[PDB]
Amino acid sequence: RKLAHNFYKPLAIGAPEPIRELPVRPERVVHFFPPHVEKIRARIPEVAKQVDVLCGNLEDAIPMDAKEAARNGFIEVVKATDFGDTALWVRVNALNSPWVLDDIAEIVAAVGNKLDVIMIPKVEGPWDIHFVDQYLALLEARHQIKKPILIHALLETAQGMVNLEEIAGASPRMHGFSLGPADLAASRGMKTTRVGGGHPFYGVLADPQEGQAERPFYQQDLWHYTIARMVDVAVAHGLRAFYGPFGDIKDEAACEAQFRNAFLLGCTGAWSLAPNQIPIAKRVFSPDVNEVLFAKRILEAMPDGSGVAMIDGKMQDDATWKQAKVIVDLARMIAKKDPDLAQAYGL
Amino acid sequence: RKLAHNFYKPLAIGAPEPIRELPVRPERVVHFFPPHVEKIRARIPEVAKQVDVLCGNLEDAIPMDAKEAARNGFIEVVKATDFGDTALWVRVNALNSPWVLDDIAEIVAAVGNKLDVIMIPKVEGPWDIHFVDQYLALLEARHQIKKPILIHALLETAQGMVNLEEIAGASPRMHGFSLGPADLAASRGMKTTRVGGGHPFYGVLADPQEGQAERPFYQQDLWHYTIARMVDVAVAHGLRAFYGPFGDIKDEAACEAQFRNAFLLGCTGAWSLAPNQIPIAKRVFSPDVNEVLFAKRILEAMPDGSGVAMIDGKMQDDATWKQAKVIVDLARMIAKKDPDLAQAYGL
Amino acid sequence: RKLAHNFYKPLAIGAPEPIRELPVRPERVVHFFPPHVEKIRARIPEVAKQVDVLCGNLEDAIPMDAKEAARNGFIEVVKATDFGDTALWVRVNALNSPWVLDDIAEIVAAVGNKLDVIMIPKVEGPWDIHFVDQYLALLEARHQIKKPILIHALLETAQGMVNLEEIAGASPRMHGFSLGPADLAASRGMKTTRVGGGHPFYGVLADPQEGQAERPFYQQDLWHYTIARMVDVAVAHGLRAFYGPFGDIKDEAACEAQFRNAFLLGCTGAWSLAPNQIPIAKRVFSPDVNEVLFAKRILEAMPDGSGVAMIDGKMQDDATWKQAKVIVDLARMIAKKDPDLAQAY
Amino acid sequence: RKLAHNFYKPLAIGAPEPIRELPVRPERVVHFFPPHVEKIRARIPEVAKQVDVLCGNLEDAIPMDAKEAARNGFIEVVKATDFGDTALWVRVNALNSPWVLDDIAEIVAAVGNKLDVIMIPKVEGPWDIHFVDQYLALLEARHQIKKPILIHALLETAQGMVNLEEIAGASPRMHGFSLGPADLAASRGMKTTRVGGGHPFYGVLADPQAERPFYQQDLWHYTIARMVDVAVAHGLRAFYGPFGDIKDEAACEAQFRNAFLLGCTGAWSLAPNQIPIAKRVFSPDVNEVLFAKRILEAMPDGSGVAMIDGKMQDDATWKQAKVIVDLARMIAKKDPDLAQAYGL
Amino acid sequence: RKLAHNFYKPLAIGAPEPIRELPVRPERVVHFFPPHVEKIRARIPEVAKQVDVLCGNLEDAIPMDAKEAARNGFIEVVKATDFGDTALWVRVNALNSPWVLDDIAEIVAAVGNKLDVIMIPKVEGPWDIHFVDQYLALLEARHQIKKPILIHALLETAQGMVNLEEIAGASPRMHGFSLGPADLAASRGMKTTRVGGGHPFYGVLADPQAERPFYQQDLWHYTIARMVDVAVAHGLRAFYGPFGDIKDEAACEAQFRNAFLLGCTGAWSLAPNQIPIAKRVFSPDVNEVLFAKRILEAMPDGSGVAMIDGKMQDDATWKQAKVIVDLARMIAKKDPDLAQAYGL
Ligand SMILES: CCC(=O)SCCNC(=O)CCNC(=O)[C@H](O)C(C)(C)COP(=O)(O)OP(=O)(O)OC[C@H]1O[C@@H](n2cnc3c(N)ncnc32)[C@H](O)[C@@H]1OP(=O)(O)O
Ligand SMILES: CCC(=O)SCCNC(=O)CCNC(=O)[C@H](O)C(C)(C)COP(=O)(O)OP(=O)(O)OC[C@H]1O[C@@H](n2cnc3c(N)ncnc32)[C@H](O)[C@@H]1OP(=O)(O)O
Ligand SMILES: CCC(=O)SCCNC(=O)CCNC(=O)[C@H](O)C(C)(C)COP(=O)(O)OP(=O)(O)OC[C@H]1O[C@@H](n2cnc3c(N)ncnc32)[C@H](O)[C@@H]1OP(=O)(O)O
Ligand SMILES: CCC(=O)SCCNC(=O)CCNC(=O)[C@H](O)C(C)(C)COP(=O)(O)OP(=O)(O)OC[C@H]1O[C@@H](n2cnc3c(N)ncnc32)[C@H](O)[C@@H]1OP(=O)(O)O
Ligand SMILES: CCC(=O)SCCNC(=O)CCNC(=O)[C@H](O)C(C)(C)COP(=O)(O)OP(=O)(O)OC[C@H]1O[C@@H](n2cnc3c(N)ncnc32)[C@H](O)[C@@H]1OP(=O)(O)O
Ligand SMILES: O=C([O-])C(=O)[O-]
Ligand SMILES: O=C([O-])C(=O)[O-]
Ligand SMILES: O=C([O-])C(=O)[O-]
Ligand SMILES: O=C([O-])C(=O)[O-]
Ligand SMILES: O=C([O-])C(=O)[O-]
Ligand SMILES: [Mg+2]
Ligand SMILES: [Mg+2]
Ligand SMILES: [Mg+2]
Ligand SMILES: [Mg+2]
Ligand SMILES: [Mg+2]
Repeated sequence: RKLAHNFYKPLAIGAPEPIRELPVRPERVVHFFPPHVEKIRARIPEVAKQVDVLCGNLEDAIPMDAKEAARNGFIEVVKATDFGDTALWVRVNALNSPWVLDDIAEIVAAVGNKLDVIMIPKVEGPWDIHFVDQYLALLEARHQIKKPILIHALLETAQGMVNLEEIAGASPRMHGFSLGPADLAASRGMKTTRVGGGHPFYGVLADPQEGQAERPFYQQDLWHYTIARMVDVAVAHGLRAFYGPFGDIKDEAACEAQFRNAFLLGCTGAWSLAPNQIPIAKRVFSPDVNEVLFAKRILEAMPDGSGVAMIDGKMQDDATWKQAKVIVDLARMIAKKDPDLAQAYGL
Repeated sequence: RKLAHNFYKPLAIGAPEPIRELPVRPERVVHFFPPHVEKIRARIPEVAKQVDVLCGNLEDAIPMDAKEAARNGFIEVVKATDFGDTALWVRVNALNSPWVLDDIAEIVAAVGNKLDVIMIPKVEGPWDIHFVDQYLALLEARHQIKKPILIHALLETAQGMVNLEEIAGASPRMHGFSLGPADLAASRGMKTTRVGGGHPFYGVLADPQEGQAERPFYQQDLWHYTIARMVDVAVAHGLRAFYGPFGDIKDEAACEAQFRNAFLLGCTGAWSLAPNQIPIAKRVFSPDVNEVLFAKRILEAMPDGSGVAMIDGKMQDDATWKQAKVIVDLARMIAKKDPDLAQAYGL
Repeated sequence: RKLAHNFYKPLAIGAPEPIRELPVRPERVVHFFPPHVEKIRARIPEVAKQVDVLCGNLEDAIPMDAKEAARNGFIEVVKATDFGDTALWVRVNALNSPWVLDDIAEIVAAVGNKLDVIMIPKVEGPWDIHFVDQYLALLEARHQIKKPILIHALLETAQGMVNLEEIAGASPRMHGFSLGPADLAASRGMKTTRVGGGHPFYGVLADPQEGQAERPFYQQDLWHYTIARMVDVAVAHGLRAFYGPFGDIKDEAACEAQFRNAFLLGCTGAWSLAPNQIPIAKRVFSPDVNEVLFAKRILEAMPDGSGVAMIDGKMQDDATWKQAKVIVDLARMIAKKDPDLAQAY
Repeated sequence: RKLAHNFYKPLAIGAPEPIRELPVRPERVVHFFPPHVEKIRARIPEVAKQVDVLCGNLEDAIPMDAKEAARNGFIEVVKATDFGDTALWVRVNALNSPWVLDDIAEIVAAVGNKLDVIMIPKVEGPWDIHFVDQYLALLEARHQIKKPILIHALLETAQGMVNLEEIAGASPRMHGFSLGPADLAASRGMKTTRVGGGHPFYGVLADPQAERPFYQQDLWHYTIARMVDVAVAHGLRAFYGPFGDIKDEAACEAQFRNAFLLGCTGAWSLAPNQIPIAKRVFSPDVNEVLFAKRILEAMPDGSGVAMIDGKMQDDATWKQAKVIVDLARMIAKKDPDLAQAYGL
Repeated sequence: RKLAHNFYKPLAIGAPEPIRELPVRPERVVHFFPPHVEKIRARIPEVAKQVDVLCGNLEDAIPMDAKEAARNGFIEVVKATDFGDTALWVRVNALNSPWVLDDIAEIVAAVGNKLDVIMIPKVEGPWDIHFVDQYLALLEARHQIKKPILIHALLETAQGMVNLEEIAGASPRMHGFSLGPADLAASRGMKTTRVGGGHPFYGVLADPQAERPFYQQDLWHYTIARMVDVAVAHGLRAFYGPFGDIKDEAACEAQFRNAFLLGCTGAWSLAPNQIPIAKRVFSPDVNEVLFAKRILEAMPDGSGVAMIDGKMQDDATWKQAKVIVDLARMIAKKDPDLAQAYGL
């Protein structure tokens, strides 16, 4: 790992100074779109208004022959639009691919000053970050980019999971991680073709019952370990953790349950793959109204944030005050964008 | 990490020789109390007789205007009391706080010889342990303290979780870890104000059954990964793992369930925050009666702990013998201290 | 770790060149047997035809006074048998035991060319692998063994769990890990005498219900973290992860459930401790017929594996194609060996 | 090592923000003095005028029965003296000693805002730094100290040498290292009672031909070379410590000059007579500066190639010249007598 | 590294408890001998009384057809000889060799209770130590060896040099290192066939003035310095190995003395004539001892400052004096002339 004094130095003469703190903004939903699709490209300004984060996709789900068209279409649509409060991301192709050199180079060259975050897929170790870091720096210097483009690592290989700490601390550009359950399941050899959510085969069988009686089967979460480890490593490095894609577009109930699990565990947001998933992500990664109301009571009960208090037979202290603050701070930020939430939150 | 031949050397001339083995004693319940509260302080010698471990608290839940009074109150009651077989701990203030230097110094000066374990909150890395170890050594030398004061690390930050191995191996003073789910939730940004236990928002949704409305929702353990990792790292380093606080004081059913989960995963004990939680912790972290009996039958079927056997259609061998021995060894040392459990097992 | 340019060098003059890739073969079931039992030994050649892997056991479950007999028994049944497609493993005694030196030396001497994998119990760190690697190499050189004997590490100590990465990367002999739930519980101090499976005491209690209706209690998986970590570390190092023993031989339903959880999480196979467990492991650690069918639909929807597609409301792309490929490739591989799975798949 | 974003955070609420860059100042000579000696103490403000750095000594060479007197003496003289451009250091007792807790606490409490650097003796590993860093932070917060007190590690154990990288990166307080050849020789078991300098027993015998030449070798080459690399790689400074033979000024100067050539910033003086030796040696030689100027002139933009007296110059030799000239320039503004000799 | 609480545990049930501290004894000379050569084997009990350490050699210099003869010869002479206070070592064959398994197993089985130290050649990393440590434990348990056989690592590969720290901390059996300049030169590709000592081609050419002076340099400075630091940091001892030029005793003494100065405990002797050279060189010089006694007498408690012969002394030089005088006492305890020479 790099020395702290060198960690914050630009990797190229003319490259912008590395940031010390991550930009604070709502990131409840990261909306993916295929930039090579004209009808979708046409409604981008409309969509951008309704999402915290917009992410152009160049990698998986983009057909091999459409790669160049996706890259160009992203550049085309970005040059045309003012995204305002909406964050702009892009997932370029893999580091071993014949498209990645031009993806990064041409995008930075054209719209580098509008690009907030670049997502790198199939990350396996800190060496991957080292390349992207130095490559971006040289491109930023060449094209006079005013602020550093951040790196978001898609967490979707067994290697990536094992090397998570090393990846997280590899660069000041690091923004966070997205769990990619599809590639990760394939890499691990998890015997499923689903993308997130539960699986009926994973459960605990109860002991034999009093008199022959049928045995309850309790489904378990496939992703507990993975999300928990991702959150810990990310947060410890000052980064953010995201749930990635939920593949079953039509099963909105399961999407919500999976999103909510991630939110509870400490994830900032999730991807949306279609318009229907957009309100699900925003609704889930906004704190529940009852959570906020009770949190406000904790903050009020201990105004200085120090000491002890009892609310409804539940003990409160300095720590629960900090828990409440996390919820309320987030709720406050969001309430500025959604009138109805502000009304519900009273913030 | 220090070399083995230096690891066991005292860090100050006149400081007592570092321990090679942790003291063997029941630690089923760690009872917290606020030392600045006269009404509670007056009953302390009475409470001490009913707990395996008594722990004064100077950190969170103590109002900032009562910090010095709490420190003084703790010292006062300790000086006046013979704790007998009851272990004495204290949770001092955080390493970044204006109270910590005096917390440790005054407690060692006045009652260092009575103090078994010091609990350090908000631990982030091995550097924290290094400071406390060297500080304790110099204070022990200063006051001719006869046995080393051990260090118990409160596990309640994201950095602490990630650096757990390095923390565990940083000192021969290390006693173990307590899970602090309130600060840990806040640190990770887990979206709850609860302190331990289940959450109705975290669960797995069953698949949609065509023609049926009900989709079972199976609640999941928020703390599986956390406790499992804590237990592995602690035990691998010869240390003990504990569950910390259960915040919902009145929900004794949920408290017992949370305590029992920790016990099953290998935790030695849990904190009690009020008298009602004392019998719960003692009951849970004492091996259950039929568990002991079946273990006793395993030890009988293989007197030397070597070979194979079947009991009730269940295969037994050297390893299940070791499993039984763990349960039976624990039952014995509790029975020596607890009269009611002495007869419930066999003594 | 050793340097890459030394990692693949033999540790003794005359020892065979280290493998670069793990041998590809079905390993759905690892059948354990006590080699000192003549009755069982006589049936071994028959049993071997039904299992992917046969593993002789010299360690736990073998009485002290039978250690020598078990070692000789294993050697003798191996000398007399052509196992064919069945892989041959042996679990020797622990590295601190008075039997391990002779276990490894005598087995290599007599049947080293027939032994595929040696299982080492109670592994604690990379130092354990370093000893076995170097000892095996000198024995291989001594008896001119033609291919490297692989090391399978039993994962059954807290130290082993914590040092898993180092153990995994310690030798080119590494084959994989088996979860040893019994010793691991005893090592951790998990308060149970059960060997795998659920425990009724481990669950999440629901919130107070309303008019104080009984509070639902949801049992949890004791082994989730353990198996998940084993799978990640193994696969990242190019190794395979296995569920070990399920101690309740009579409870076939709980056995199958435990086996299936391991399979879902990425485990390659499980142990069988008795013949009744053999078909359970083979059934579970083969992809379910419905899994394969939907997987085939995915592969068919975009044969080059590059693009996007919708199937039954579920979105598909390059990654789900790779998921399907994992399932289909394993399906075909087993089908060529397990006749029922050819027509069915 | 700590994470970068946490590395630069104060370790106590109210402690001053950790520095990102080391203060720039001449540090050619670090003058040691026993603060418990009244006659020395009385002469302190005069001696301070002619040294770059003044360092009070509480550790070795201070008798056990004088430890507290030394502590109080240091505090007394510091409170009463305006040191000006002279940096103020103190070498406290070892981390295992019965004096160190009070050494650090009482000095920080009384004169922390005047203390630039604290020297810790017999450092063995990063854990030592972690303790001092956290201790200082809490003391700094308690007494509202305005700037961070830096940590200078005495390199004088074999363990410290082996753990040099870990020590160097342990804290943003790190200032640098001093070689303590006496303790280091004893730690290693180097069979000499000398403190720095050469030893006639260390040398290479030529092949037979008559009379075989015996070439003396530098005992300290490896040690100083390693110290400089580790120090410089971490943005720290490396120092030669004491030269024990106070009277042998020729050998002192030779040892000092070796350290300076290898990259050391300065050396200790243990007596007034060593003061001008250190200042002379750790200031660039006049001919070194002159030739460096020739290089800077032949390379007005610092890039390209050139030839001076059969010696090839380029971007790198320009940087070498810049190191020389920049140092000469900084010293010149502090020393008028060197300004015209240098021509700066 | 292993955890501290497991580091000191026997690796086999029945193996003796690992040592916490190295045995204290003179180890100035490590005398090598080919145990297969009969006429040498008959003089062993005589030579044994004249050396601090006797080391049988089974590896390099022993021809292949004599490997088994060497092993058997070692066992035979050890069985018959009471070595008294002379240490008994054996250098077995390399870990990749067809001889090592039996070298270790048979020797432990036959004379394990007389064997103090086993030397492992061609060590490349901690994995080598791990194997030998575990192998020995299982052999010790089987044959009921009462005290642990220690491991001495021959430092003679580039990889060994680089992994020195990991090797040093790999086992409580570790005794120390010997520099093997022959294999190390071949391993590094140092362009010479000499075994230790100087080389006329390695030197520094002075600037033009007259004929330019050429100062020969020590090939082994870095190597020995690094070995000493790593060894001592882990509480181990460093040794110089073979000086291959048996007849050039002056060059041998010079090489040996360089090692002694840098901190090496002893050296190997390959022939009878090297025995007195090693014993002489690795015993403290009389003047070193006499001067070290004055420092100890000047500061009886080892605290404070003093002044002798214009040389300043303090706690640190007292410690240096202590290193020298302690060693002298041990040697004087079995050598009357040095006792009277040293005046103890
Ligand atoms: C598993 C590992 C991974 O890599 S997941 C990440 C990669 N995946 C993606 O980005 C997938 C994005 N989604 C899509 O491409 C489309 O949703 C696909 C799957 C092709 C479906 O196309 P289509 O059949 O037109 O959907 P539809 O009839 O339901 O759409 C209705 C209207 O919505 C639009 N729409 C659809 N998706 C998006 C989107 N991501 N962003 C913006 N608009 C979208 C459609 O174009 C359609 O628009 P309109 O009503 O016709 O104007
Ligand atoms: C979550 C993050 C954390 O840091 S948790 C760890 C820090 N927290 C603590 O230590 C909390 C300690 N507990 C307390 O201060 C009290 O229990 C609080 C929370 C204030 C509740 O007080 P109270 O409402 O009086 O409880 P209660 O009604 O159950 O009291 C019954 C009787 O027992 C006493 N009591 C109470 N707590 C303790 C205690 N910890 N130790 C000893 N005695 C205790 C009460 O004084 C009361 O006495 P009585 O019935 O009036 O004779
Ligand atoms: C938990 C920690 C660990 O170390 S577990 C790994 C170590 N344990 C083992 O290897 C256990 C091996 N298994 C056994 O010893 C037996 O199966 C035990 C468990 C004792 C049960 O014996 P039993 O009750 O007779 O089994 P069964 O009724 O099912 O016998 C049916 C026929 O099959 C035979 N059989 C039994 N076990 C095996 C075996 N492992 N391999 C091959 N054959 C086996 C029985 O002898 C019986 O034979 P048959 O019909 O009479 O010809
Ligand atoms: C080797 C391992 C280590 O720890 S070295 C670092 C620790 N040692 C030290 O700090 C040594 C400091 N020096 C001293 O104590 C003295 O210089 C000692 C060694 C005692 C020698 O005294 P002396 O013979 O009087 O020296 P000298 O002839 O050069 O003195 C001439 C006049 O100079 C004065 N002087 C001496 N040292 C200092 C000093 N460090 N700072 C200021 N003034 C000093 C002396 O007082 C002396 O005049 P006077 O007749 O002593 O009054
Ligand atoms: C360079 C890399 C390495 O591996 S060095 C470490 C391995 N080398 C060794 O151990 C070499 C040991 N030495 C020897 O074998 C001999 O000294 C060699 C070099 C072969 C020369 O033998 P030779 O010429 O017969 O010796 P010499 O005439 O000088 O001896 C006179 C009397 O001394 C004897 N001697 C000789 N060497 C030893 C010895 N190492 N130990 C005991 N005795 C030795 C000779 O036998 C001779 O005795 P005697 O007069 O016949 O009773
Ligand atoms: O790309 C992804 O997000 C995946 O593989 O799940
Ligand atoms: O301090 C604690 O125990 C916590 O935060 O849960
Ligand atoms: O040996 C085993 O497999 C175990 O202990 O579970
Ligand atoms: O203190 C010192 O500088 C020494 O020991 O050389
Ligand atoms: O074996 C040795 O000592 C050598 O190679 O120099
Ligand atoms: Mg993917
Ligand atoms: Mg807390
Ligand atoms: Mg086992
Ligand atoms: Mg010193
Ligand atoms: Mg050699």
